[PDB]
Amino acid sequence: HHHHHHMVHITLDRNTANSWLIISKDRRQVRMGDTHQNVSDNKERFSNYPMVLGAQRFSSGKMYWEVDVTQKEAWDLGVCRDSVQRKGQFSLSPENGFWTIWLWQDSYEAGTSPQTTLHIQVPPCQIGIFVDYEAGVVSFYNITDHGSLIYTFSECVFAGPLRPFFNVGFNYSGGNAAPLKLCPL
Ligand SMILES: C[C@@H](O)c1cnn(C2CCCC2)c1
Repeated sequence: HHHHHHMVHITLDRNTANSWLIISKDRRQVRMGDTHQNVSDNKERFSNYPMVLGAQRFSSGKMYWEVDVTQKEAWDLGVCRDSVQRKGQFSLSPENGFWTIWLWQDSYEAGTSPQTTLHIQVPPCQIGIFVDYEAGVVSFYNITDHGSLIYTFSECVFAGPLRPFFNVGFNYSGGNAAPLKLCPL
């Protein structure tokens, strides 16, 4: 793909983070702590899941960023509406304001309703995410496999400002402690 020139510098918004997350000083990395991180509660924080938003809000244009997922067993990545539900249980679907893919139990799926099986021959260590606001498109690329397409959501109805979306996953297995990292331009 040739989306690299729409690169944006994403940073994580501490105030949205689940209270078990540890965000690095540079706000470019996040990992599961395996305990409460000694922060106050607020209405922005995702309560049920180890999720956080990027600080940046997008309402126009084309945006691209990359995320490192090396050695993780489970994660969700994509974009979401600024107005998504923060408290209680919910599914990742466009109807709920999310445009995501995930890894879970050695398989990759797109967050449609119901979910869609992805076909990945080379397990990715870094994922590229492209958003074209006007076109209603969110696309995912396998940087480890020369930038091959993973999935395209089209006819998206964003219905509001968009924010980068991250889930580091639980670490019940002791095999999923590795961070999500925003990769340099
Ligand atoms: C995501 C965070 O808010 C959360 C949800 N559940 N848990 C732990 C309670 C027992 C082990 C897992 C932590």
